[PDB]
Amino acid sequence: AVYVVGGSGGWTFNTESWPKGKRFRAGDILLFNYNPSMHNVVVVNQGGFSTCNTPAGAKVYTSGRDQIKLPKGQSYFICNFPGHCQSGMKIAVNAL
Ligand SMILES: [Cu+2]
Repeated sequence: AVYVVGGSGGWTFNTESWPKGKRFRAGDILLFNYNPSMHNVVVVNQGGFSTCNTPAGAKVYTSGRDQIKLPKGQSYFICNFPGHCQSGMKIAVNAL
């Protein structure tokens, strides 16, 4: 199944809450919509998610319409533009 992160508002600020009440499965797809001149999608670990620090080698997406397939387990995504992560532009999901 495909989920549009943030619904009609897309990938934006103060969105950490979006995952709340959703049940993800391995193989599900997260679709991220945004203006790439102003935002990105970065795949980090739990640590990076918590401190808003991008680990070395983290994958960065910048298409504006990214389709990310979820592996089994935990996945963490942040926007690493200055101050975005700190403003709630991050999500944590668990895929069963
Ligand atoms: Cu951003």
